[PDB]
Amino acid sequence: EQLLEVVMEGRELRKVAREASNVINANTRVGDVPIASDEEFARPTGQGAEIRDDGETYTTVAWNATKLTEGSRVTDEMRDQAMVDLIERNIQRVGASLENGINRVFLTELVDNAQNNHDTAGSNQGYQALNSAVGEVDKDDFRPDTYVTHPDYRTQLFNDTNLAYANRAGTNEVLRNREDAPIVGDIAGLDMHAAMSSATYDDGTDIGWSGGSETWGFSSDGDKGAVVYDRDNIHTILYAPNGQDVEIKDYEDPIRDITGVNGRLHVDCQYSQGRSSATVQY
Amino acid sequence: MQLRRSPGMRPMDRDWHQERARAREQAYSSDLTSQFSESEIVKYELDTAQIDGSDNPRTYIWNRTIDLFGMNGTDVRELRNR
Amino acid sequence: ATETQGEHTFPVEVLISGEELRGYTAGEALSAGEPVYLSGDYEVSASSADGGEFLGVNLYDVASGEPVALAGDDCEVRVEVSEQVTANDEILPDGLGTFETVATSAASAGVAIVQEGAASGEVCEAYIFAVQGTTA
Amino acid sequence: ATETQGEHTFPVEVLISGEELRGYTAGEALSAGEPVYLSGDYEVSASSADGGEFLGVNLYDVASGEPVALAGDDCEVRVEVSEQVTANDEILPDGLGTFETVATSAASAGVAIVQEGAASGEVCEAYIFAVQGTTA
Amino acid sequence: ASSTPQTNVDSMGGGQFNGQDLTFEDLRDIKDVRDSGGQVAQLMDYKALLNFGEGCEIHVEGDDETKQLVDGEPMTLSEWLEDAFPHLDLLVLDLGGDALWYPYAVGEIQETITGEFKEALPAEPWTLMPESDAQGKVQAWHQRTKTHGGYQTQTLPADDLWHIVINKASARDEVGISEVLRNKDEIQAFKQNEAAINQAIELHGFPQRHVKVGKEDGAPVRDNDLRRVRTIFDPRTTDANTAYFTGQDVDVETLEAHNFDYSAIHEMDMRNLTTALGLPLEAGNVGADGLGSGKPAELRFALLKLAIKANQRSFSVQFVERVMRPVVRDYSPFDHEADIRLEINDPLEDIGEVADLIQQVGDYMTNEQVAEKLDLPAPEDDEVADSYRSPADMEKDEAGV
Ligand SMILES: [K+]
Ligand SMILES: [K+]
Ligand SMILES: [Mg+2]
Ligand SMILES: [Mg+2]
Ligand SMILES: [Mg+2]
Ligand SMILES: [Mg+2]
Ligand SMILES: [Mg+2]
Ligand SMILES: [Mg+2]
Ligand SMILES: [Mg+2]
Ligand SMILES: [Mg+2]
Ligand SMILES: [Mg+2]
Repeated sequence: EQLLEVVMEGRELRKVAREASNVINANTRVGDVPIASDEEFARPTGQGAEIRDDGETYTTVAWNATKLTEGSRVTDEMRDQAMVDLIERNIQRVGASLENGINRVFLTELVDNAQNNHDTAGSNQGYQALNSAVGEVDKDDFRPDTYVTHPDYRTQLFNDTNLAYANRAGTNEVLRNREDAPIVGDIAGLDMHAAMSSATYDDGTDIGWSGGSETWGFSSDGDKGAVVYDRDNIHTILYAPNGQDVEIKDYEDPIRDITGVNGRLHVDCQYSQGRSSATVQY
Repeated sequence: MQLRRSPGMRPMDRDWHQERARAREQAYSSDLTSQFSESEIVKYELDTAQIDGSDNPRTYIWNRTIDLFGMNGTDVRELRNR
Repeated sequence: ATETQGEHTFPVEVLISGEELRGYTAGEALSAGEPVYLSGDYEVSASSADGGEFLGVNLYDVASGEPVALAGDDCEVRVEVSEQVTANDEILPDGLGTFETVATSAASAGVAIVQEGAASGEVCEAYIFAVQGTTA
Repeated sequence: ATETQGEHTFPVEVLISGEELRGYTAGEALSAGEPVYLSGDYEVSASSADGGEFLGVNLYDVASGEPVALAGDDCEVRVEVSEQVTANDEILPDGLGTFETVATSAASAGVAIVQEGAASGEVCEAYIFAVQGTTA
Repeated sequence: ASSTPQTNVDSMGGGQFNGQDLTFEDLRDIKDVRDSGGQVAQLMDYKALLNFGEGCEIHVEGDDETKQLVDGEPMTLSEWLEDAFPHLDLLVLDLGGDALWYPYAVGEIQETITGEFKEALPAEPWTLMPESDAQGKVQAWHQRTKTHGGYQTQTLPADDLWHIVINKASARDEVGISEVLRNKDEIQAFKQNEAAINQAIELHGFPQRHVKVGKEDGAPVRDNDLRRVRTIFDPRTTDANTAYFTGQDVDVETLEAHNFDYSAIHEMDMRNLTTALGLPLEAGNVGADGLGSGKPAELRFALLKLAIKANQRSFSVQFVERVMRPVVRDYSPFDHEADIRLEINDPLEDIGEVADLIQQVGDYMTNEQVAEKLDLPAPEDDEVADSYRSPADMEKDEAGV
């Protein structure tokens, strides 16, 4: 006789920020991105008149990367008697909790600080909403290339007959493979789809976090369910003292027969140009 | 921090499985108080084990007072009609 | 105290942070997260309803006479409150295995301060900063 | 708080000893050595006068909404006082970002004990030994 | 068939490390076993010395046909390689040692300032971990190194490092296994029993004096009173000449040395550990009944020599393929597709058995083959090298006839 030496996994959240934004590996926890002023129009003037100067001017987007941390501690008796490697399992949980943290920092900047909005007002929430939101960014003379999406928005979108009927979509891929269909990442001039999890956005209900301004969702009047944006104009800034990325320490308490694992990373997320982004609203 | 006895950790403990199996194999009834110590009931969460006597081998074993045919120790769940 | 995830109920990890762990003997059966006090020589039992009875919180379920790990003062703990509470509230053992506020109790001073508010019958996060004994 | 050596002024290191250092969100802009209390869920703001509002001292300058490290009630610290203090004086927050004695305050119990005396506006050395919350 | 692997390989991690099958902490744990010294470290050093301590030889098939002017002077590829790697006997022992302790040996190619080849330079294996693709091949190397009070970390491409794996989970395993971590429980069992024995020898290995004072059921003796007795009977001041005089109500009892078989515990630990590390028990300075002679001996030394041969073959191939061929290709006028072999010598040859063989069957071997078996330079004259009868026998005839 031997036990079922297995553990069933819990829910695992979608991790995309590191692909769905410009990642800066910063040399310092605090820093600046220089921004140039917008284009203008040359002045009409008379012959012999002085050329009036109206040169480039500059400003910065500052970053202040905040340390996200997660950890655990177990007695050595528990390590020795565990059904599976508790240190390996806690290392995985710590790594996952930091990556989830990055995705929360990213999505909360992305959703709160987009400078344009398409209010669907119920109604035409499928392809027409994505096209409309591209139109909102296009009116500010940027162009988007990516969209970030809530599960309820995805569900609405894949019910749209324009995508669900193979003749209207040009392929049956959405009907067959749903979000894994290549057209879902090649729609309305956008060349990337970044599927998010529902829990990712900062509601301020989770401990240690103070909420964003919006509601992430797509089921009730006023929810923001997708963001259409320029991937080059949203920055995720990662800082680490001892390398480039997430650092996990495995340690023993010096005196108490306790072992633990602790993870850290510093992260900030900032728009370069918030005008390059539009939310879609229910 | 989580100790070996802490409530969130019990399912990871090899002993928690082994002694719950031991308790199932050793009971005659679901009535824990008559069979197990308060220590055993708390440490191994025996309320939540499906203890009832149905997994004790001795529930099924012949234990006759006069045994002419040398037949004591036979287990009924090994008969051909089972 | 317990958290729900689908079908599943998970016990909460009682001790959030804290260097202050000590072992006593259970004077009675006790359960994880109960406030407790000295009831005999190194013997620990459930706190009654007002001041003068608090040494720490029990970290795991015990029968009577078993060794008990306490989280003492200097620890941050996830504890159930019998009352709605807010950050900066001082809290005190309730006599019911929960805590309640000092403001609700007959006492004038608490043992832990709420860092993260909770509804009645719900898990707050609090920092234990004092112990209380017999002063008469 | 600052120290002079020749022409030069240096920042004072707030923490002398102790390991009870804990993380909160700043509810407002805060400055090194400033006493703070819980203004919300894991959020701290500058302490008002006369007690009931102290969790620890802010260890480095922060803007509003930044994460902040805080020295708790096992730490030994260098802190600025609004009045003359002497060894064995109990002290607590002024409302002015400094500390004053329990003797001058309307409160009856302190949060730190002065280990080295200092004049008004100078830096004393003190050991933080309690926290104070809402008791009503 | 196909030009790309189509079975999957169980290795592409979920995290943002490439799964980190071992982490930098585990690599420091191997380094900590190695630097701790004592009996465990000496056994694993004997393992390195058996596998790689006997040195090496380079062969090329058709080496004579490679004759080419390298720098006005002619060389063969073997001559060029022997000049490219002057101290290969040390390098083979060093890399082979590391590749037994750690999952891999690893290093750089290095150049002179002029850009001619300098050396294959090993890198500290506990500082480096590989990152690998969905078909299991290493794509990048991630390096973490100590600095004052902390760490510096960097990433390097697989393009310009090289690596060698002796112990593998599968023939596809490009990452390998540490024999230390594979046997960490036996190492712990050994070390814990060592400490337990040491403490028991102090408490129980030596008799201790117990003076009992006062009459049984008579007057009680207090601590104050025992201090005066302690002054009289103090071992720190006693000698072989010392005699004692007492009333009837003083008793000098002895706690005997309480015998336990620490020798049997050590021998059991050493049996478990040597067998776990694949060494014969004899390597641990422990003997055994019915195992010292005859077929019982010959088997264990055969098993040892087979293990050594298997490790040597595994190392030789990877050193030629991942180190020598790139160096020939990139810094040499010779063909890198030449049939290079690196042999590593058998540590347990009896030259007397070789000499017996040469006497018995030399009449069927060329003088070159005899020189190879005898570990000598082949004869200068290719005719005498190629011939079967002895060079001394050809000399006496060529002179005498
Ligand atoms: K009451
Ligand atoms: K005042
Ligand atoms: Mg700046
Ligand atoms: Mg002019
Ligand atoms: Mg202008
Ligand atoms: Mg606009
Ligand atoms: Mg499919
Ligand atoms: Mg101290
Ligand atoms: Mg602490
Ligand atoms: Mg303390
Ligand atoms: Mg008497």
